[PDB]
Amino acid sequence: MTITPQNLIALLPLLIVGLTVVVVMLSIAWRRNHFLNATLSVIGLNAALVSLWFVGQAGAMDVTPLMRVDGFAMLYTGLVLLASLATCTFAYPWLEGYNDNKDEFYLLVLIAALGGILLANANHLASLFLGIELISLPLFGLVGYAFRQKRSLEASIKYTILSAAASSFLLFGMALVYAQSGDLSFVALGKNEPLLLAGFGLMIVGLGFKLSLVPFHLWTPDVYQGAPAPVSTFLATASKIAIFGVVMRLFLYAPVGDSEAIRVVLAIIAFASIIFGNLMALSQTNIKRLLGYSSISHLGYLLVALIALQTGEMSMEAVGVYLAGYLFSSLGAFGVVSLMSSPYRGPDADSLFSYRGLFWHRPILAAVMTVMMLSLAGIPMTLGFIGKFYVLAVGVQAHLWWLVGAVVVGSAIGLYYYLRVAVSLYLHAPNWQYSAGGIVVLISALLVLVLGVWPQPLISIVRLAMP
Amino acid sequence: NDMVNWGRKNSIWPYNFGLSCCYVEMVTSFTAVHLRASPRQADLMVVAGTCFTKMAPVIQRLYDQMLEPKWVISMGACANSGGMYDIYSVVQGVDKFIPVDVYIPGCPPRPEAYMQALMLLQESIGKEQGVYRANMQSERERKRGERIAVTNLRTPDEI
Amino acid sequence: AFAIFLIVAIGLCCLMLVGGWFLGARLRLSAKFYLVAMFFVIFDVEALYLFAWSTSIRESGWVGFVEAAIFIFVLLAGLVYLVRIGALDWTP
Amino acid sequence: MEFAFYICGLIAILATLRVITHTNPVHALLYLIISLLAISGVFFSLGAYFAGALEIIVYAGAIMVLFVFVVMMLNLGGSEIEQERQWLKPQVWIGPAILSAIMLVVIVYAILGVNDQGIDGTPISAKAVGITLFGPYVLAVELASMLLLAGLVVAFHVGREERA
Amino acid sequence: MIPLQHGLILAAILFVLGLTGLVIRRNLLFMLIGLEIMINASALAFVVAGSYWGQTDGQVMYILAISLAAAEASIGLALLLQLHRRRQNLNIDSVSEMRG
Amino acid sequence: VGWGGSLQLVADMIKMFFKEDWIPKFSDRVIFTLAPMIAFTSLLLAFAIVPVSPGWVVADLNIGILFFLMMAGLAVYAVLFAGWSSNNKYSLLGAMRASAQTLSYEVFLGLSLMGVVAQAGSFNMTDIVNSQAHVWNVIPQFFGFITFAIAGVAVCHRHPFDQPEAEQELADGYHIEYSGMKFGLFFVGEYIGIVTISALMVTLFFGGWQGPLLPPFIWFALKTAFFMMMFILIRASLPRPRYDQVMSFGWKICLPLTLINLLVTAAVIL
Ligand code: SF4
Repeated sequence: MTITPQNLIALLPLLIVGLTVVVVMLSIAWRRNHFLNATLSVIGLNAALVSLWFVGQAGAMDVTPLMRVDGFAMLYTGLVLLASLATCTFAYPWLEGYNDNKDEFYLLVLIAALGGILLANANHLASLFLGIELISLPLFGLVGYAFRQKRSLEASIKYTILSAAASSFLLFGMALVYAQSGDLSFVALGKNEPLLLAGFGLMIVGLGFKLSLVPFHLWTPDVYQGAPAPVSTFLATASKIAIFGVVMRLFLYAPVGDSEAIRVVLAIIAFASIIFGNLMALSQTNIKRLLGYSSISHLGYLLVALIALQTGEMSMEAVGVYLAGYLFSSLGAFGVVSLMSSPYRGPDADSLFSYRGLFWHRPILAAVMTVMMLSLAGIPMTLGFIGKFYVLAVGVQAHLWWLVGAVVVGSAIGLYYYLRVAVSLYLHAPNWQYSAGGIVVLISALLVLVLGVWPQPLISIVRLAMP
Repeated sequence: NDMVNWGRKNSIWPYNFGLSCCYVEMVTSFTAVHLRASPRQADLMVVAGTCFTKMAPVIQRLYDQMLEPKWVISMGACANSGGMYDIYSVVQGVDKFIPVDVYIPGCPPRPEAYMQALMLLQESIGKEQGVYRANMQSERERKRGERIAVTNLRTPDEI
Repeated sequence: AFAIFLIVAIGLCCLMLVGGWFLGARLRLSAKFYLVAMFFVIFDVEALYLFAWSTSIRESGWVGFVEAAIFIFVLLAGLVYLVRIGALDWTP
Repeated sequence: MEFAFYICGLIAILATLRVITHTNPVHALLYLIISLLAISGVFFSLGAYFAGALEIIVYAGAIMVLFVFVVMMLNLGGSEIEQERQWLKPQVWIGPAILSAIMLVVIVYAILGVNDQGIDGTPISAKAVGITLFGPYVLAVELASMLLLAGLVVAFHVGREERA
Repeated sequence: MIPLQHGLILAAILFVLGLTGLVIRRNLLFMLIGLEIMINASALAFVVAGSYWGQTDGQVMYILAISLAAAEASIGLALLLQLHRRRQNLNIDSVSEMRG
Repeated sequence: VGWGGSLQLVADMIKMFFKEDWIPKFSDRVIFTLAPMIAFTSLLLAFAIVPVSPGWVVADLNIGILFFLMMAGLAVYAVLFAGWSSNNKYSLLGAMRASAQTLSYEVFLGLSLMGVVAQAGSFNMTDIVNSQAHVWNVIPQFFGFITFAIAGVAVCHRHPFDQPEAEQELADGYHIEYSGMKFGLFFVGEYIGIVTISALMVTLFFGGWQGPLLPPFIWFALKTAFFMMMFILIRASLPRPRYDQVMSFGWKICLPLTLINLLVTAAVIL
């Protein structure tokens, strides 16, 4: 079909952000200024949030055969935009101390927002590929931003080779499915012969690298230690939040995901992700590796809901609310880590042994890390508990007894390291945009508390979005 | 057939090794007759200037570098022999250490002498060093009856 | 056809080469700055879309010219960006 | 057709084996160029007329030229030869070779299960990809241009110039 | 007259060989080389899949796949530039920190 | 005396034959042999797409343009394996800078050729040679024609003049370490290159096989001879341009010129 004004209003998120890249690139070539580039980039992402209202004026419809725009995609675009908003506000205080070329940062984050808001809208297997790679190239390059350290370049190179490897597995799987089926459109796929299933397993490999699943999780510690903390805010939250939407939509639409042959394999990956995350996560004394270890377990809880997407309609809202709670928890925690590095400081010295005290140093910021760190675990009065509660309900609904038991025993194992960091901020002690960065994490603390005690308004938004 | 001989007469590649003096006339000739000349590509080396004991190994390496068919033109009295510099620091001719084919006297020779050097060198190149039992005839002997028959010359008080 | 001409060319290459045989660590500041060639590596990939474009434009029409203008405007913005930052300048 | 396809496929296989067995890099780059030319021959034999000539102009004419530039400028030939051959023994080559061979036999068993339904070398001209690229697939092209801008900026950044 | 299986097993063989070259060697240049080899193998599989059905579905993402290959090779080569600029040793075991 | 212009080149070829070949020490051997044909066979097979006659066409293949661009890009490898086979950092950096300006100035020809293949709308050369039946595709595209001219003379045709010498010290032209038949192979390669660029220019820009009052194959041959003489006139007139000035008038001036050229042809064709 051609371009109609309905299609342009539907495409408005992908458009405002793209116009922002052009204006930011022209502004970089004009002046090369940090203040103007930060202002121009944050205005475009805020303009994308405003235009989410305008696409809500439009209904559930297609733009091209590549994309389908539903109300589900409206919420996922919003999650990615607040993470992009969150990462630029955490990057200005870290980059003020950087020695030179301080302006390429917002350009790459803007490209990654294009990639994230393109995996929200998906209907064809090719859009899946245009999105994964649009976000990886900034994540190829931003973990290597400030390569002057001996580990940022190390982290960039390890992530670079491995992410190209996953994309090559995804592309080879993407074609081996299309050999049987006449089209690669998600809906048109599956219209249980082994080549289609074999092609499907290859896409699971190429998707489970970025979702940090059990035999592909090896990158998640190292780059999270190596990357800058502003990059870790985006790498923990936005990428996997955007990626989880497209992998859920493929199994919802495709009739091959209805068959139990793929279901058993994904359940075992989810089982082992919880276990192989929450047991190796105990011994760590580094906060960045600690959050990277928890990421593997959080994506595992998302999978134990996704396996029962096909049994009961409550799994849609369950995945949605756990993603919202998981966004807020990780942004607050990673913002405090980045807010401790108020200058560039070369290599930031962050560790669990380095976080003795921190209440008599900065009391407000210690409270935010504690609230979010209790929210990661499953303690009530926090939004993580309501998200944990729906995934338990989904597993009970679909009679996945081993999987729901894994979440409980995984929660039982994983309570230990969250609580040490919560109490280690209470042992004996050994600029304007910085106040803005404090405001972002403090705003998130208020939100996770009020949506843990009072969780109904977030459910109303989620059922408003779900089709 | 002798097509191979025709090939070498028609086309030659000159390596100009003119030194401090004596090369301004060679340049005068070269810019009228002709960045093409390159080391280890030429088969003709026009040694000009005074050959010194100190820099003679340089000429011997350039002589060694060129291919098997090697031609050498000595121009000027300073290159044919030691010339006027019969001194401890000058070797008495480039013919002491490299074989030479054509000798062009003068100090410095003229561009027309360079033209006649190419004519005598294609003449030697067209008779196969090129002796061939035809080169015993010499320019001293060939134009002798031409030169002796000259009687009158212009008086030197005129231009 | 093309195959016959290719066989003729490779036979001539074999004939000339065989006939010829019978006839008888540290660079420091040197090199580097190939980034003009890296700009070519990326720009050839950009221009391959115009290579595919050039065959069918009459049926494309006004939206085709519009978004092709957008494409080359993005390339022009990137080019002036690289010029103004000092990446595309005098190079050894 | 059958003999030409078999011989160019075996040429590609031999070039792929050659590029993964030698030590000197420039020989490997030459053999990889040979493999890419063989792949473009396969593309033209299949009937993808806009693929075999598209691969050479860009994939084997700019990016491999960048590979040649970086392997030429490092000047790594003549240094660090012995220990690479010492470490890369056949015994450690067998290790992951069988591990990848399990993957190979699994995908061969997966692909032999389907029917053949053989297709002739159908010729596809550029007139119809000029429409299909411009039909539903316009935003793919636009976001690919943005992708290429992203590659340009991350290559400019992590390849930052300095005084040295 | 060649069916799909021969071309697909050829692409699978090149895929496996590129993966093996990515695994076995030490030089980061060689892992990038094997990466590009295996990207080309996946692209070959996509192209034979697209031209199998006899419509214009093979040239539509192959261009963007080689665009990804260009960008990835460029950023990897710049990483090699800055790695050899930092340290003269080009082995992967130099950058082998944070073990375990 | 020799009455023919080509007989000098003939004698040059005769001279390069029967010359003793020396082995280079501390050098690679496979690329020392393979680098000549990367420069020769490319512009030899660039001749394989000309419609010299409808009945004596050398190859009736569907695409010839993409093959030409494939040869344009392929040519660089000859300067690169020649630079590495020189095995002397001087000569290697000389070939690196020559390949630099080569890759720099090869960009323009494809985008300049997009105009004529867009107003032609096909890759089969019979369609192009039948398109120039009454109006040639040179009147509207002056800028595209001159840009393709500069690009065609910039691909190792000696107009840049950095091939056998180097403006920059610490490096040397890369035609020194070849002294056997390979040097004659280089010259004959650039000779078939200039004649094939002229033939492709006449058969793709102007109208081949018209025949107003005389048979059209000699009409094509005589027009090709006039463009040969004009190319030699401007090549000789063209002075050596130093490396800097070549970098200055490269990506800055002609990328916008060809982009507005594509805009103009796309606006006027509909
Ligand atoms: S021949 Fe004459 S001009 Fe030449 S070097 Fe000797 S004295 Fe000088």
